[PDB]
Amino acid sequence: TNFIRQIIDEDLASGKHTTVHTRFPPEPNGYLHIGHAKSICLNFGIAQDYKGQCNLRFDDTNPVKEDIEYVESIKNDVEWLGFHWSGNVRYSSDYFDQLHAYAIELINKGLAYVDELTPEQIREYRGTLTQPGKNSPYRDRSVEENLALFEKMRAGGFEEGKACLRAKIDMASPFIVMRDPVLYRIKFAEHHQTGNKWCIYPMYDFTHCISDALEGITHSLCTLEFQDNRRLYDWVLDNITIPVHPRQYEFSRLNLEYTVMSKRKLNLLVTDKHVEGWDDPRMPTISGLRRRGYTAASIREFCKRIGVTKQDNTIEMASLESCIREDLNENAPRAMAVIDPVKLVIENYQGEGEMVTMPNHPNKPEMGSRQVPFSGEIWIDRADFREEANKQYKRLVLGKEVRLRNAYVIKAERVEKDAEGNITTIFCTYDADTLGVIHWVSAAHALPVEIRLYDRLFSVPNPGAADDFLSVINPESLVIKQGFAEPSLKDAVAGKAFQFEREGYFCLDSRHSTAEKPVFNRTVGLRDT
RNA sequence: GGGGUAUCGCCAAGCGGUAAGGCACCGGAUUCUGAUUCCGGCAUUCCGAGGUUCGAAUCCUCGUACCCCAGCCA
Ligand SMILES: Nc1ncnc2c1ncn2[C@@H]1O[C@H](COP(=O)(O)OP(=O)(O)OP(=O)(O)O)[C@@H](O)[C@H]1O
Repeated sequence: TNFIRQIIDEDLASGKHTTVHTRFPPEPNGYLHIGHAKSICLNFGIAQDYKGQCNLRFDDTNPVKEDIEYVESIKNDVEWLGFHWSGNVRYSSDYFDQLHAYAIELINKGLAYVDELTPEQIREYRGTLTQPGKNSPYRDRSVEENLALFEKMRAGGFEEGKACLRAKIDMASPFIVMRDPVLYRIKFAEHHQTGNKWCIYPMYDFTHCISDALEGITHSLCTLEFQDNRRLYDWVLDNITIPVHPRQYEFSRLNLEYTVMSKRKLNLLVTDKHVEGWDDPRMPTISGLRRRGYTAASIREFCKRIGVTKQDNTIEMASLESCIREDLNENAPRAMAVIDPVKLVIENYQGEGEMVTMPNHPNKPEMGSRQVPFSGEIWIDRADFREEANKQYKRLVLGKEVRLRNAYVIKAERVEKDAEGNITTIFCTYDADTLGVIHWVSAAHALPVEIRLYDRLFSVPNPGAADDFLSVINPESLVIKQGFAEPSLKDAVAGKAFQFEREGYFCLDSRHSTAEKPVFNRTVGLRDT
């Protein structure tokens, strides 16, 4: 429960409504992100909990900023999260003939007019936050004149910016949005849905309330920057012949630590090629999080945990990571992979190898097991052999023993350097019966694997507040390693998360991996202490 | 000028009856993953000052801090 669900309960109880009908109205000017997922979980979640309906509506009122690629991808991500919309996909452009008719109704009532103040002059006449505005010299044209000039606008007789339709409200209102807001403006631009049928396009505040009213939306839920705009949402519906009046309720937006939500900024990261694309694993977009290894269920759990309030907030990345670690700790089958290898030969080992049994999940025997090859020459991680180390360090020291994961207790004996002080091969002796711990991969059976270790895209907690957010990009947000994985990962598929024991959760990147060389993205590292 | 918001490091419940829960953090048990799991600890106090009340985070003052609005963007 939250404040909006308490409102909906009061509405049903009082008998104001019998059903709830919500909507998610994204403009198709970019890809969806985790902030949009908070609005999807809210709107579609309420609709299914109350056995109501929720429409997907593309708020496509500005052609020069939108593209068909984005309507295809938004539909893809809404479904991926596990949500279904009511009836067909809706568009604000489906109501363009309807919106034009309601504009003519406002003109016939004298509550709208064609203004010819230039784009800079409308700002001059609008007043400021402390000073009231002033009436346009074209504000008092007759109904018959506004009708002729609006038809001329629709016919293409005016150049862009040379005229616009305005609501006649109050230029001295304390709400800047009620100081004669523009209803229509001219754009000689092709629309991804309606082609070149229209050269006049409606503004958001005129489009949104009428679109909600025609769809029978009961509770229109948007973010806090639209609280002022609610006054125009209600003025439009109180002045046209429409039978219902949807109510707008605002909640605070999601801000995530170490990342930007702004589609203007996300588009600059894509355009200037600082990330691979909109679905790059470092992106906060839904498709980026999917390719990183996040499950839809972990994102729905995140939205459930952060809540819906009116408080400005900034969630820590630790909260997001906790959600996917919880899911994947349960469902991801374990495997062995070494990200930074160093060779370890066991001089004491006799034969060409054997086959050891390893659990697909240490705390769940029902997930089964598999046979993994052991050998004399294995690969371990460099960080697990310390030539000299204190009592806290429980891994392989040049003096003592360690347990190999699910295999033998070996024992460091002699290291062998190269020339530049670095180690090339460790020499150990195993104990034929011994069945901390370190993970390993037999060199003879090792699959060569490319591992992509991701970190936060920015080096500061609020890159949005920076003067240049690009100059605060983390240079180590992607470090590519070449390691070795156990041979069973040959049958790994994209969109299947594995826990590489003692490293984290990884998944096959479906963009860079082949059969000749797999690529594993690191979704999230394990809890390191 | 107007619209909004203040409760733990971050997020959040609470609607006149004695400050839930999650993430993070500090312990301590068990583990062939420094993981998981378990156990326990984390707000005498709610933006501040005053008032009402037997009793106030809730009510009433008066202050303060922060967020949003001056696109022919959404
Ligand atoms: N960060 C966010 N947190 C919560 N809801 C959000 C967030 N960003 C957008 N929404 C909601 O999702 C819906 C669609 O947003 P929309 O597609 O118009 O993009 P936008 O982020 O609002 O603007 P822009 O495209 O310029 O970034 C709106 O109801 C909006 O309030």
